[PDB]
Amino acid sequence: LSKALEGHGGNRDKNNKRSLRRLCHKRQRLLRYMERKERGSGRWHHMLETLGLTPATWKGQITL
Amino acid sequence: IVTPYVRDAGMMRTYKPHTPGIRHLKRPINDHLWKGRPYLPLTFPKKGQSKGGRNHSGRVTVRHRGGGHKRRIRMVDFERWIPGPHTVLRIEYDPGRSAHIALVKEEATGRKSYIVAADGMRAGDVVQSYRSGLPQDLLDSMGGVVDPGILAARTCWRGNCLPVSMIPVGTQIYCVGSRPDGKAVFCRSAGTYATIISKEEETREDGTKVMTGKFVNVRLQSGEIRRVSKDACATVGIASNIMHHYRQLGKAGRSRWLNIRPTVRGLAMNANDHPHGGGRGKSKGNRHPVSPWGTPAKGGYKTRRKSNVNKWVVTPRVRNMGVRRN
RNA sequence: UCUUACUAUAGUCAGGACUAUAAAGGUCCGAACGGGUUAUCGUUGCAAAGAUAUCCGAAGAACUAUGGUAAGCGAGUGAA
RNA sequence: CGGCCUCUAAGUUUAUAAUCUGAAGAUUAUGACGAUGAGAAAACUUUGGUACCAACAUUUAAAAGUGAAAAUUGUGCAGGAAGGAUAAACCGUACCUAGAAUCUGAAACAA
RNA sequence: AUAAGGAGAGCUCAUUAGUCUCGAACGAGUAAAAAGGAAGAAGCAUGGAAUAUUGUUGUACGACUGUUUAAUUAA
RNA sequence: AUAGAUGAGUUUGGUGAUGGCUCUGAUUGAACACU
RNA sequence: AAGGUCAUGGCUUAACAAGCCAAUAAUUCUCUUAGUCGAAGCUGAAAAGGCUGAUCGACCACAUUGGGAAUGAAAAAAUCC
RNA sequence: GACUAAUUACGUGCCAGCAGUCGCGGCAAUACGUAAGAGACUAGUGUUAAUCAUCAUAAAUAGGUUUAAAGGGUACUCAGACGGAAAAAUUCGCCCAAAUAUAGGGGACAAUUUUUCUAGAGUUUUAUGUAAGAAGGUCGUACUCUAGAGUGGAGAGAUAAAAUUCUGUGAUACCUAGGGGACGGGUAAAGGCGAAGGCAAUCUUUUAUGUAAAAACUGACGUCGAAGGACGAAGGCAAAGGGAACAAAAAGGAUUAGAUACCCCAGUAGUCUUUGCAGACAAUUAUGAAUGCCAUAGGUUAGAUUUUUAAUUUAGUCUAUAAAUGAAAGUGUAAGCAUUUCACCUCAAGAGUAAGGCGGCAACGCAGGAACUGAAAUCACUAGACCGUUUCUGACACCAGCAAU
RNA sequence: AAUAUUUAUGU
Ligand SMILES: [K+]
Ligand SMILES: [K+]
Ligand SMILES: [K+]
Ligand SMILES: [K+]
Ligand SMILES: [K+]
Ligand SMILES: [K+]
Ligand SMILES: [K+]
Ligand SMILES: [K+]
Ligand SMILES: [K+]
Ligand SMILES: [Mg+2]
Ligand SMILES: [Mg+2]
Ligand SMILES: [Mg+2]
Ligand SMILES: [Mg+2]
Ligand SMILES: [Mg+2]
Ligand SMILES: [Mg+2]
Ligand SMILES: [Mg+2]
Ligand SMILES: [Mg+2]
Ligand SMILES: [Mg+2]
Ligand SMILES: [Mg+2]
Ligand SMILES: [Mg+2]
Ligand SMILES: [Mg+2]
Ligand SMILES: [Mg+2]
Ligand SMILES: [Mg+2]
Ligand SMILES: [Mg+2]
Ligand SMILES: [Mg+2]
Ligand SMILES: [Mg+2]
Ligand SMILES: [Mg+2]
Ligand SMILES: [Mg+2]
Ligand SMILES: [Mg+2]
Ligand SMILES: [Mg+2]
Ligand SMILES: [Mg+2]
Ligand SMILES: [Mg+2]
Ligand SMILES: [Mg+2]
Ligand SMILES: [Mg+2]
Ligand SMILES: [Mg+2]
Ligand SMILES: [Mg+2]
Ligand SMILES: [Mg+2]
Ligand SMILES: [Mg+2]
Ligand SMILES: [Mg+2]
Ligand SMILES: [Mg+2]
Ligand SMILES: [Mg+2]
Ligand SMILES: [Mg+2]
Ligand SMILES: [Mg+2]
Ligand SMILES: [Mg+2]
Ligand SMILES: [Mg+2]
Ligand SMILES: [Mg+2]
Ligand SMILES: [Mg+2]
Ligand SMILES: [Mg+2]
Ligand SMILES: [Mg+2]
Ligand SMILES: [Mg+2]
Ligand SMILES: [Mg+2]
Ligand SMILES: [Mg+2]
Ligand SMILES: [Mg+2]
Ligand SMILES: [Mg+2]
Ligand SMILES: [Mg+2]
Ligand SMILES: [Mg+2]
Ligand SMILES: [Mg+2]
Ligand SMILES: [Mg+2]
Ligand SMILES: [Mg+2]
Ligand SMILES: [Mg+2]
Ligand SMILES: [Mg+2]
Ligand SMILES: [Mg+2]
Ligand SMILES: [Mg+2]
Ligand SMILES: [Mg+2]
Ligand SMILES: [Mg+2]
Ligand SMILES: [Mg+2]
Ligand SMILES: [Mg+2]
Ligand SMILES: [Mg+2]
Repeated sequence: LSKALEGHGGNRDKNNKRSLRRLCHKRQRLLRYMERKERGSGRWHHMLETLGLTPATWKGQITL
Repeated sequence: IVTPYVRDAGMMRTYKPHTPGIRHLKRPINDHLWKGRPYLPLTFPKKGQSKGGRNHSGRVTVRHRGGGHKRRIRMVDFERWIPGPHTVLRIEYDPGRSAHIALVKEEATGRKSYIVAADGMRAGDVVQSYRSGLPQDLLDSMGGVVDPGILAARTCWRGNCLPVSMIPVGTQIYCVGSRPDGKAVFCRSAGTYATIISKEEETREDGTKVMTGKFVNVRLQSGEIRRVSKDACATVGIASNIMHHYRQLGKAGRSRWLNIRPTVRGLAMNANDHPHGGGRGKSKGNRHPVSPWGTPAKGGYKTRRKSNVNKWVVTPRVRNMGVRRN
């Protein structure tokens, strides 16, 4: 979706601007829970480095 | 964040108003233009007293001219007789012309030439002129004398020069000629173009029209639908630099660089130098607007010689009649 | 050979400052240079347009040099 | 070390041809002439950005600095000549440069 | 807008990271350039002589830089 | 501290609501008027 | 690490580290108003009631306004400069 | 006078005056001014000002926001409030229980934390269905322009009727051949889709939720949400395009007592494309979102199951009811019983106005008083009356005829 | 079955 809102005329798609914001927020609620539950287990670090999920994706407030 | 010195908004360029003479300066953005010098052997200097508005007698025959920047004339090819592909090398800026010129190169021989660039024409484009006849491959591919639909699909491309008869109706052209073997004379200015209105043709019993007459009608930039020769040349597209007329010079000194000298009003003169001069204070003298030699400057007076009737006009221009447009 | 305009070929503009630029500005302060705001003097003057002070422009629509062109029935040139 | 000499600009032309024109003449082309520009070598000598030599800036004769010359690179638009090439004649050479005897201002003129 | 309005300035001197000099890392030096501080001295006075001619406010007119009656009107 | 919890007049042709105003209770470091 | 202290605390100092508080106003700023509190006074059936901040007691500030220091066990003055 | 215990007579006549509220006085006033009587308090009595209570009338105890003051345009979401099952550790919160209680006891509940569970919330299994959205292209019906030396040869169009207007430079009407713009007929329904705004021709490309059935998986990961940010109809500003049609404005013709207007001939911004600004709506279900729960019936939408004929069933939507609720109208998948959370309201009018401030190019938007003046504003219903309201019923009311003025 | 002139005032 982020790749589609950047293509030709992607800016005109102002209705799906909420869909991208709803996916990043739905993922923020799963990373915030998985962090305290997994207690930094090896299964939790494998997801971060593989998917490249930095703290900016769940720690603060995602403003889009 | 700080505002940049050069401010791009749309297709025009404006600058920081750090001086009163640069506040109203507006330029069209043409960054694809060649930044070097022109092809010297295709140019020659523009000097002499003619630059000041004088004729061979030495007296001013064109007022408000002189003192501009040194220039060189570019030998643009307005006929385009040589056939074969031509590779656009670069789009250059021509001071003695509103539109841009394109340095093309004949792949067959390698000779270079100048042509009025179209809107969107960039370096690398391959233009071709089918004015000297169609090449053997194109005729053989159809296998027949000509096909109007097939031809237009392989030759009606931007920058291609064709006889107006070969270009379909409704197409935009910008180098329209008049005579069968004459150069381009109409719509050569920046942003100008012409449309093909009608063609003197007839159906060939197979739905394929064939030219029957010797002329074709075209609507010019001024809105005049006149008659033009069947073999007259035309270039497909629109003249480049469409945002020319939106420019603003901003200061008086720029007009002086363009070889334009101050224009003194008639009211500012005395009763001996102009029909409008004289009177204490600002006064028009109850005299209808005229030129310094008595030519009506307003009201609809036409300066075209009466005896010189335009026998090529199908629909004359629309006269605004002095009514405000906006 | 003055002067106005144009034209060709050339030349000149200490230093400093601001501005987006190393260089993009009819930018700023100020010499040369170019102007001639105000006052005084002078008025058979040093001078048939000068002197002193003060003031304005000073990278520009700038200034300057050597040539060239356009003037006298109709008006040449003219930011008038 | 300039001129003379070669080349050409702006222009000029009772040169030639053609054309226009009450006469005088005018126009176009070519030629000739025309600097305020361009001209080999020497402390011995005889193609078009693969570009160009307008403005502005920068860099460059290796101890450093400074001022030129020429060139290098780049910037801005206002877009920036022409042509030719590549055993010592003739002419100029004295003085004056405007506060102290010389140029223009009627003059030995506070310009 | 260099708005306005203020501060500083010369001479002697403590002090010195580097550069430079000298002697033998270090030491010394301003008969090296600079930096430097709430230091100090003298006089009425240290932008010491000369050079750069006020500040602010309200209006009319013309946007502005420019141009004009050479030699009474520069607007 | 186990007796302590209350209403009334007024909107509408009229009814029922909503909602303010005023009255009924107690009081003042009070003032004024008649005493 | 050392001193200081009955003891504790950068309380103090040296040398390192770049933390600590806050994120919805921590912090700071301007304006309006006010002495604070108590079954102390008045009031309600009552509410961690409401109002007042007289006489009573406790606390704070002031002594024409502003700017300050010392003496003394202690400023806690209608003092003093 | 009534509230509020207590009466007559005379005088005055919307005058003079009374008045806390409603009010009284216009020639026979229990309301004003006298006289008398009566009711009541008393060295006090009234009035004015103020405070508490009245007032649940700023409602923590303890309110309310469909139609009466009051639900934000929207829901993603930081902070912050609230939120499962079965055990355990710590606090010793809570309770005995105080006196701001030393030290203890009790363990249901509460707080931080730990281990397990699957009913909440999610993920996978291409669902089906579907006008959410966006990109690049196209289709068609009509319209419009041009052309044919078209046929035809004097009318056409407009309106209640007309006029302005079009037409002999050949219109309207009937054709042929090209060009150009925006629009979206049927299907179509109480239908569906998105957070809302809103979304209806078509092909391809692209995009997040949601729904049904089965299993599987994670194992409370949830709901609400100030602000910030994002989205947000039409109209509008700005720039560049487009321009057939419609149409503010401006102008003309009618109508009319007058007619800016309603009607008509025409017509510019603008509607459309692209890029920004703007953020206000009867942005509505006049009803915030979410969770738990309560009895039936008849339709309808997309699925599932079945002896698929017809019956069960999940998630929506719409009518009519029960209990109940409501001022009533009505609602009854909620306007009921409860709960969570955010926003908002506190008599009318002044006023969503002023001033300062913030945002914007502007238009305007956000936020937001006080003074002066009032005792009323306001909602639903009831019965009438009225309607250039519908349908009936009587009348020389009308039509018709005769006679008359 | 898609018709459409004009109708102000009442201490
Ligand atoms: K200056
Ligand atoms: K002649
Ligand atoms: K001199
Ligand atoms: K002058
Ligand atoms: K709403
Ligand atoms: K315990
Ligand atoms: K588990
Ligand atoms: K209820
Ligand atoms: K106001
Ligand atoms: Mg769109
Ligand atoms: Mg002109
Ligand atoms: Mg002009
Ligand atoms: Mg003029
Ligand atoms: Mg004059
Ligand atoms: Mg005259
Ligand atoms: Mg006059
Ligand atoms: Mg200047
Ligand atoms: Mg004299
Ligand atoms: Mg100046
Ligand atoms: Mg020569
Ligand atoms: Mg020379
Ligand atoms: Mg002399
Ligand atoms: Mg002299
Ligand atoms: Mg002294
Ligand atoms: Mg001026
Ligand atoms: Mg000036
Ligand atoms: Mg003069
Ligand atoms: Mg003067
Ligand atoms: Mg009523
Ligand atoms: Mg006070
Ligand atoms: Mg007190
Ligand atoms: Mg009674
Ligand atoms: Mg009385
Ligand atoms: Mg009443
Ligand atoms: Mg009485
Ligand atoms: Mg007593
Ligand atoms: Mg809002
Ligand atoms: Mg609203
Ligand atoms: Mg316990
Ligand atoms: Mg399981
Ligand atoms: Mg589930
Ligand atoms: Mg599907
Ligand atoms: Mg005909
Ligand atoms: Mg016709
Ligand atoms: Mg189309
Ligand atoms: Mg809607
Ligand atoms: Mg449809
Ligand atoms: Mg849905
Ligand atoms: Mg939520
Ligand atoms: Mg918000
Ligand atoms: Mg809009
Ligand atoms: Mg718009
Ligand atoms: Mg526009
Ligand atoms: Mg109008
Ligand atoms: Mg009208
Ligand atoms: Mg219309
Ligand atoms: Mg926006
Ligand atoms: Mg909400
Ligand atoms: Mg149903
Ligand atoms: Mg529906
Ligand atoms: Mg119902
Ligand atoms: Mg109000
Ligand atoms: Mg305001
Ligand atoms: Mg508001
Ligand atoms: Mg009724
Ligand atoms: Mg009768
Ligand atoms: Mg009758
Ligand atoms: Mg009335």
